[PDB]
Amino acid sequence: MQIFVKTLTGKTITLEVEPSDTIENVKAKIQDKEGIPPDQQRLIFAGKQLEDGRTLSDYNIQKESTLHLVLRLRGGMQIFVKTLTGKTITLEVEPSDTIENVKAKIQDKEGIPPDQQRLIFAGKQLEDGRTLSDYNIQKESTLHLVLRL
Amino acid sequence: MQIFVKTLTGKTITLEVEPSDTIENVKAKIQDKEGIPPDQQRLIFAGKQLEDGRTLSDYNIQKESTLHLVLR
Amino acid sequence: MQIFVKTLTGKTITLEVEPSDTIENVKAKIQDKEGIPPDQQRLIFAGKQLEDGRTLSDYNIQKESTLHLVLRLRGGMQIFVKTLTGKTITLEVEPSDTIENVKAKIQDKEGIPPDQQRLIFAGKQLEDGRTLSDYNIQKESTLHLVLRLRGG
Amino acid sequence: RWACQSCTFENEAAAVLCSICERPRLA
Amino acid sequence: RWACQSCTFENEAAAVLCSICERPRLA
Amino acid sequence: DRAVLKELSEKLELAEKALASKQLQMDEMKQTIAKQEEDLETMTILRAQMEVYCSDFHAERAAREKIHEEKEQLALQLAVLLKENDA
Amino acid sequence: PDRAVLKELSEKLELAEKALASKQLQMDEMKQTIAKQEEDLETMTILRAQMEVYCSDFHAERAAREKIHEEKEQLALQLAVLLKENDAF
Ligand SMILES: [Zn+2]
Ligand SMILES: [Zn+2]
Repeated sequence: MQIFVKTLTGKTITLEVEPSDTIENVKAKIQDKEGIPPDQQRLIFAGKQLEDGRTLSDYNIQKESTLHLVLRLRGGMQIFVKTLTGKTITLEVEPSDTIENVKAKIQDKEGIPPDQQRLIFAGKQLEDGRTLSDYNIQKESTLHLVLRL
Repeated sequence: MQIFVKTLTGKTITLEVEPSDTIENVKAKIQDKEGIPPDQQRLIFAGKQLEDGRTLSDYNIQKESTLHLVLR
Repeated sequence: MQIFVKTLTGKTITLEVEPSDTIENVKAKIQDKEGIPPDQQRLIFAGKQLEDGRTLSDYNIQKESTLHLVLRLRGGMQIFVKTLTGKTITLEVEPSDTIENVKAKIQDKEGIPPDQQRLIFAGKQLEDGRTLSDYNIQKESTLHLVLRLRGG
Repeated sequence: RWACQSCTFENEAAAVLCSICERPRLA
Repeated sequence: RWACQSCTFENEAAAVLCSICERPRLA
Repeated sequence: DRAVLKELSEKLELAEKALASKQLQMDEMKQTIAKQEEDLETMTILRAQMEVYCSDFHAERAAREKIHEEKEQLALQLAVLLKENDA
Repeated sequence: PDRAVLKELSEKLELAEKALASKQLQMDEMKQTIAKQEEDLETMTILRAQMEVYCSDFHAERAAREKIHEEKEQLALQLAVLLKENDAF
């Protein structure tokens, strides 16, 4: 089956899906195509919000149907990064995100290249290959950013 | 004197003019109190399209008369 | 002159205004008629947001014109008050709001009538006639709520 | 010959639309 | 007598609108 | 021929009736076009509203970050005091 | 005169059928603009749905901020308490 999801900014995504797929899977597919985390998107059909547990069949979404996709300003999990200047900034992350991913988000917000970031968490400096969960990084944890010299 | 201009919208506008007023003076008055440009106004009374250059007494338009405004 | 302010939720206010009035004034007038703080209201006309410094004439607002009004979720200044459970709740205020005005807001949030609220700030109990500025209460200040047994 | 039921303007017998508003005679 | 220029249906001479889509013959 | 004009007579009335019908429909669609366009006026107001809701979220985030640092300072002041007293 | 009357009626039929075509063409144009407007009104429904999510986000952030305030007040008390005790020596 083939369905279309429309965003507020014109763009029309087209997914190849089947009736038994759950909304979590469709959000996963939307992430693959568009990079948006599932916890940041809400899907609507015929004016009904689509809940994670149920399937496309449970909402009677069939071939060539058009979903609507709205984007959250925030997600489920945030961490804080504190600079030696006192600035605190908030990142929307997922436990699977890599340190390279996090440094990239810091660049998206503060323009300092990843090659110049040192992230320190609980007395230890973090290495680029691992994920936040590898280091036991959790909701509202604080990381410290120091530049190279 | 008073006259009534009947639009096709169901709205009837009242105007105070003189029979010496040119048809340009009344279409200017219509624009002044409802905004419609003169080039879109087409006035009809007694089944006659009224000439800009002519006056209201030209067409024998007396008090309490009703014209018909059509937009083009 | 008389102008109309229409909200996104139908309601239509009608104000008496003159061309020289600035947008700060019309927001002030909107507060008098409807109680909305100026810092929570945004005015639009012809799809253009109206800025506080400029006047109605600077925007060619004329007789029987209709502005549109959108409402912020917050204002410039909030204070926290601690409830009988210890939970923190946030109130939107202005330095001019009276303690009775604040108690009315706590009721909207906690259902406790104003006559049964006692508000404590830095060890002192606040009296209803006074303003927050009188007690020098500022952003992110914390007040403590205590109960009493008068009336019903 | 006939007068339009809209503008009350008179149109020719041969006229099918009113010459003024371009409406059918029977409208 | 005439064939509709849209739904291609053929209609009788007395027909002015298409018997099927109800469009005028010259449209 | 009289009958040949019975043909033209009946068709002219049929065509004139159809013109009337089509114009009524046209008037209805002119009505909905205007009504819809009025509703499209609302969209400029919705967008502006969404932008204030967006700014408000960012203002509150900024507040949350500020209070987060205040708490972290106090949590630090506590750790120093307990460490020293726990000598 | 049958010749003139049937010439006359004929030409009127052609004028009426030409007008029918013209008016139907007009309808075709307005049906097109109706459809474009309908698409734009679809975006409005989503715009409403979007802004309602933005409110939910604001309140989630407010809730987060209130929690830190409760935590910070706790530490300020534990700190004040601890300072009194440390002055007991
Ligand atoms: Zn006419
Ligand atoms: Zn056809």
